[PDB]
Amino acid sequence: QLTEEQIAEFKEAFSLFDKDGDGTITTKELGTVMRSLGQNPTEAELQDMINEVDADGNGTIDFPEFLTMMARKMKDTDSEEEIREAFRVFDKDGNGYISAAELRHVMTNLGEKLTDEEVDEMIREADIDGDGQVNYEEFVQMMTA
Amino acid sequence: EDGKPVWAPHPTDGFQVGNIVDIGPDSLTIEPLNQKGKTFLALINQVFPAEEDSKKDVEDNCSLMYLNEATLLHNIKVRYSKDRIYTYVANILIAVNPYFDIPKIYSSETIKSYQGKSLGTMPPHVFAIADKAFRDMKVLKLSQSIIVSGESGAGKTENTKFVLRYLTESYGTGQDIDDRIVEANPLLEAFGNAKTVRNNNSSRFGKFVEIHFNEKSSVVGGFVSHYLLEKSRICVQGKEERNYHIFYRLCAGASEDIRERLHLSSPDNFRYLNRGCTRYFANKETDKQILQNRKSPEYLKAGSLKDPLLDDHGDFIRMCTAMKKIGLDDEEKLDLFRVVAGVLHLGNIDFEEAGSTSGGCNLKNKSTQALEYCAELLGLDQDDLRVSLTTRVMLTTTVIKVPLKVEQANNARDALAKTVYSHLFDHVVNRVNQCFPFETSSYFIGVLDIAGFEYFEHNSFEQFCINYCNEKLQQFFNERILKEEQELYQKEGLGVNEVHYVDNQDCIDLIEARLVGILDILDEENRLPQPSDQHFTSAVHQKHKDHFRLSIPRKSKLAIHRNIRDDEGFIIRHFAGAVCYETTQFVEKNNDALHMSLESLICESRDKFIRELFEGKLSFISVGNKFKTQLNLLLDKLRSTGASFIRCIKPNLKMTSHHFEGAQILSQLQCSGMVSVLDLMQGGFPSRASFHELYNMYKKYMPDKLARLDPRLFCKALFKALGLNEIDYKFGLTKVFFRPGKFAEFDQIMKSDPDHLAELVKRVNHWLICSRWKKVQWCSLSVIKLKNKIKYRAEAC
Repeated sequence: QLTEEQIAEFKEAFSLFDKDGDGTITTKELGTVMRSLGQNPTEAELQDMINEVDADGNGTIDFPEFLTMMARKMKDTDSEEEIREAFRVFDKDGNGYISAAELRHVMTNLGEKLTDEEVDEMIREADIDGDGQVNYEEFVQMMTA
Repeated sequence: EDGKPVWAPHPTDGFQVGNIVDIGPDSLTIEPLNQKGKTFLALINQVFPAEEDSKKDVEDNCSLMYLNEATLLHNIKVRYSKDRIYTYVANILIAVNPYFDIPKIYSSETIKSYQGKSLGTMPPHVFAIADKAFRDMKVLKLSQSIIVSGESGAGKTENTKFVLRYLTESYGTGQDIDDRIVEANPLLEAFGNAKTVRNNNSSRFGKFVEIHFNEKSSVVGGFVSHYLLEKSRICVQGKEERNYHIFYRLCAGASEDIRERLHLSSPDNFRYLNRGCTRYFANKETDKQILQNRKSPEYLKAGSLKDPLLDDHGDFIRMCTAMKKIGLDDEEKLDLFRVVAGVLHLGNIDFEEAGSTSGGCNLKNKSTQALEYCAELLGLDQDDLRVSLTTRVMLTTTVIKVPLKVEQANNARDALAKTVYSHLFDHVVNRVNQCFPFETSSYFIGVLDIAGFEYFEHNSFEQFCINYCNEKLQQFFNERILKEEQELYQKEGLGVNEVHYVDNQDCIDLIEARLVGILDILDEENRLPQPSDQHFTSAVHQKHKDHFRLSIPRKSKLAIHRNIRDDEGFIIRHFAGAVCYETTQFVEKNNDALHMSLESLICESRDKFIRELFEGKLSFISVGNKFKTQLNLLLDKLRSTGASFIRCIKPNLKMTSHHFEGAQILSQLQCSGMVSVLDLMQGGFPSRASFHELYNMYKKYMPDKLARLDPRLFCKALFKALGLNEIDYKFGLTKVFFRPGKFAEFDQIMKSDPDHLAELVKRVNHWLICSRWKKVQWCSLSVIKLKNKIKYRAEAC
């Protein structure tokens, strides 16, 4: 299961899944977020895990169903490998650092609207060591907090 | 606040706009906005706060900044000229009859548009309730009920037909049961529907048309059940009222080859018709078709009754067309007229006092030929019927005959008419249910339709049982509303909170409690050797001397009620206010005396159709208990099912299109229990707005940086910036919830100093960058955890 502080951070992330604001998502909505962030599932497989969690019979994923849709008992190092795989979606050139240009590409693909001055403002707060780029150590202190 | 508009009590419109220019301890000096210089006085409880933008309407009434009955009345005034007749108040649908057919709303393309769509996201319509009730049947694993109230002409017939249309189109694949109720509607317009002081065509029974669903989700059958009937109306009526409509439509529509077989005569002759109104409903064309011998002196003097739809001569034809369609032949149709005519020739039998010989009563000599023409309609012997209407048969084990008193024989003769017609209406309903037998039973979606809170200037015993039935339904109404709100707060993640509930159990205990209740004293008065109505009235204020739900008539502000003497009536406060009832004839209308000597004679009839109607201890039985016992068989059935409350509004007295009367609509908001439920919701969070609603309202007042954000983060940043109190303002899952008057307080914070607001947005700018980082970081970790779920699941395949 998930902790209360882990549910709170996924609750704000669910607004990027549910952009319409009705509190519930379909396969037209949960498909378009996966494909916008580089992952292409097949419709049959994402239907099968919807038919696990949805008890309503309607095929529409609300927030408590979305929580049990990504939950599973995993081992200790499996967890750390998921955080590292997330870092690698932000890093486009694969150098182990996230620049302003690389952070801007994830923002625009998720639909966040922001200026070039705001992108430089974001990187600057996340950076701790003063190089102006976010290494894995600085990425986890921003995530965690 | 000062300067802010409030609603003002205007007699012709209910409420209008207005301002407060002076004030006192109990009163407010109200100056109208449109009529300046008219400056009247109004009390603290008669004024209500109004919203800043009054030119806008809302589909959902929880989106109002001030939720009250004056802003609800203005919401259904604006929606009436936009032709939006359906209005969403939580789990309550408010439907207003327009008396005209609106385009495309009843369309089959519209029906399949609503199908399976989420709730609240589609415009309000009656098909959005029927689709919800199918989904909160199969998912819930429980049966459902649609509750339809309102007065006649409010669209309660038409709303029922749209429910049965949606179930045999959207989910039922075949089964043509929907219009078999509609096709045999004139049978229930004759047998069950009567005429009351404020309604020309009123249903006087609890119609429970149920639709059976199997486990495979198909319509397997329907069934029509009936509850309640006005036992008194059968034999004695009020001023200007009628009996049931089959006792006028058979008189008006009968031919002379039928009149010779039933021995029918004009209504003036018959005691169960001459007490009230004898006039027929008709139009100019059918007034020419009514025969001279069917006309009463009152008909000659005052003519036909005017109604745009009712025709007692022509609807008897459309009744006999419907008996041919449903399943009745002409011989069986004639046997449903022999029982009705036998009731008419029973009421003219009188009873004098016996000549000292053995005590008791005897029949009058003027009632001799009247008994001969009645006993062949009942299939009994005239010498055995005379004994049975005068004696109490018992045994000493020989079998003796002990005569009854004169008043007990008048009550026993009318008890036979309140037993034969009671089992005749139960035979009509059972015959109709045998014209469409259900295949099987499992789950069910039914429609309960009954008359609303109906009352007149002087109220009778018939209206006492209607308002007592609506008080018990008002208890279950508020019980279902509180349960919906408690599982809304949990669903939005707000959790449990304290809310105050209003009780009406003290009004129920007043009317029906054992030994001390009003119906319990009434049934005891029948047992006394000399019943009285002055002793009944004084006994009510004997046992209930205190309480607020009951006062003397002279305590009333109304002059008409102040003319009633202390022993002639009482005032009982109900959910719809203080209703006076007179006590004259109350005990007489309650008293029924069907005893062994007569109950075991009508069952023993030589006629076969009569024995089919009827399928020591207790003597006089318990008459005031049958009204409580039959109602408890429906209230616990309503507690065992889900509920879908559809309140029906009549907009004007004439019943004509495009007319709004706010002195008649507001009286139905306070007589529907709607205002009571809005009082309940002030205890909770009555005002709630989605994130997309608050984004469209307040983005223009915000800085361009904050405006760029998505609706949920826009509202989250705005709530954090302002620093709002946690017990007054609550951040939900799809909506922001507010305490009373705090959505209004919120709207004034946004309209206050732009520089101050800009500085508070500057102070939350670090948190907002950190929130916008964690939003895209935990969303990318969400896609990776759903990638790890697809692999984990496919590892066990």
